[PDB]
Amino acid sequence: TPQICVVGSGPAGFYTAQHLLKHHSRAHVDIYEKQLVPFGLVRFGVAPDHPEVKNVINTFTQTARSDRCAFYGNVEVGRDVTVQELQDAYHAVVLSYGAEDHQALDIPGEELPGVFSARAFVGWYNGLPENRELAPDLSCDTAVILGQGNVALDVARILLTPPDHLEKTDITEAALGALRQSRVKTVWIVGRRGPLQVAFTIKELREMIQLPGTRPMLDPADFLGLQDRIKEAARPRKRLMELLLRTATEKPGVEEAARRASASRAWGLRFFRSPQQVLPSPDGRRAAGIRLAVTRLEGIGEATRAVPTGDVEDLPCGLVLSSIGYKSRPIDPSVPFDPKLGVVPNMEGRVVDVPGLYCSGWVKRGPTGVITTTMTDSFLTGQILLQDLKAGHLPSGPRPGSAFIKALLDSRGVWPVSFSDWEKLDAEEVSRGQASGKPREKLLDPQEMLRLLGH
Ligand SMILES: Cc1cc2nc3c(=O)[nH]c(=O)nc-3n(C[C@H](O)[C@H](O)[C@H](O)COP(=O)(O)OP(=O)(O)OC[C@H]3O[C@@H](n4cnc5c(N)ncnc54)[C@H](O)[C@@H]3O)c2cc1C
Ligand SMILES: NC(=O)c1ccc[n+]([C@@H]2O[C@H](COP(=O)([O-])OP(=O)(O)OC[C@@H]3O[C@@H](n4cnc5c(N)ncnc54)[C@H](OP(=O)(O)O)[C@@H]3O)[C@@H](O)[C@H]2O)c1
Repeated sequence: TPQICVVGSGPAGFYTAQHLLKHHSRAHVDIYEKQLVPFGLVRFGVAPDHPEVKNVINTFTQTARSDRCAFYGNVEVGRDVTVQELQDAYHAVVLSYGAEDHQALDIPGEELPGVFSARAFVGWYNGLPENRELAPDLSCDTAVILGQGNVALDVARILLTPPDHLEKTDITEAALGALRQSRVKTVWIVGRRGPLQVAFTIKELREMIQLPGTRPMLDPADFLGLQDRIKEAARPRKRLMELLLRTATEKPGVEEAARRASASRAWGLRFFRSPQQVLPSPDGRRAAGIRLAVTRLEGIGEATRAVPTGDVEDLPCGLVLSSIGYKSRPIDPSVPFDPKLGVVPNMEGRVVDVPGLYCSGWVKRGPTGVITTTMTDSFLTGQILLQDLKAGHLPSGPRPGSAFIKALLDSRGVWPVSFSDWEKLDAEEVSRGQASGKPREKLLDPQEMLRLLGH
């Protein structure tokens, strides 16, 4: 009876577990999670207006309800239980704990009230307990987001959607309340490079262009000569660039021109600008602008980089969201960690020089794929692990699994959240959603969550 444990209950943990249970009829999989609840970024990252994307929870739930899978929330691996303890109890351990850090801007002014990582702002409207008191000040009229990735688009879309259109989503009631009072009418999404280097994808770009109550602000000068350079581009890329190009250069029909003229909000893309400094209000109590270094591109293809021209531009704004990526964080002394790539060093999921220890998802590859990328990547890890298990490369003999770990946790005063505990809070969140017409109303207070969890 093979005992495997998974550290992290987001898409990598669940798809790794799912692959292991499907391809090995005896193996048992225990999934550990630091938060009180499961699902990682499916619950706390994916936007409330992308409910479609969260449907993978239904298959995670079937896996968690099966006889050979168990969930242990409220357990911080590296703190409540060490990786070495897990290695001693299981035949194999998979690190699937994501990239829990935001990359900082590393610029002056970054400490002013009104500056946040997009991550934190997302965690706030998605009910991540640690961001429940973020209390972003939306009394300003312009927000600036740095980074032109899908995350940037999510934050801009939430800031500009007519609040009534988010009423029936699972957005927190607190964030929706704040959004109803927001004075933000303009959002600029600023990239260091040009149009050809944007990192967002077409579904999200179209959602922005078509967002009711808004008009797009693209400078055609940013796109001169684009059709020409995208003629040998890959189909998806080319389609995206053509959608951007049209939005920037086609004069709209009479109806769309009217709709754009009556719009109360606007969003735009700014290119060739890198963040140099957040500017304070005269009294230093808030952000009042962002100083951007003008840049120009040098290099060919993917090797192209922005290099400063020496010119600067100041752009007034009261909200600055850095949406420039992530880094995983080390978890425990027994786990190698590369501070540079911000990943656990590994060879196709096998952690370097640590027999029995594997990894999957963002902590394995770096923070850049969508859920399906994470899924097929977790499957690759799952294949190598199971081939190692079958081959007899992991310790021979019994391995106690949770029997041993719970006894440690029992003594240490740590009471894990089982999946059935979670099911109780899920029912409560869902029922609370019934009265208000939402999918659920997430509990944010850890104390109240613990009570509703049966703790
Ligand atoms: C804002 C945002 C929006 C996104 N939107 C989409 C989208 O619309 N569509 C899409 O396909 N993809 C989207 N993605 C991509 C998707 O979030 C990632 O592909 C996926 O979540 C990565 O999976 P993961 O399991 O590696 O990491 P995560 O989902 O982060 O999960 C890691 C898990 O490990 C837990 N953990 C961390 N430390 C510990 C510890 N010490 N002990 C135990 N457990 C621990 C974390 O709490 C978490 O639950 C988005 C990402 C972000 C940031
Ligand atoms: N629906 C979906 O499919 C979906 C939805 C949401 C999120 N996601 C995913 O989640 C993953 C991570 O997302 P992400 O948006 O945070 O990052 P990302 O996709 O990698 O893009 C963000 C980056 O910020 C920029 N950047 C980095 N450092 C910078 C700096 N110091 N100053 C200015 N700009 C800087 C990079 O610009 P440069 O390119 O020029 O260097 C790039 O735009 C992605 O794979 C994204 O697709 C997917």
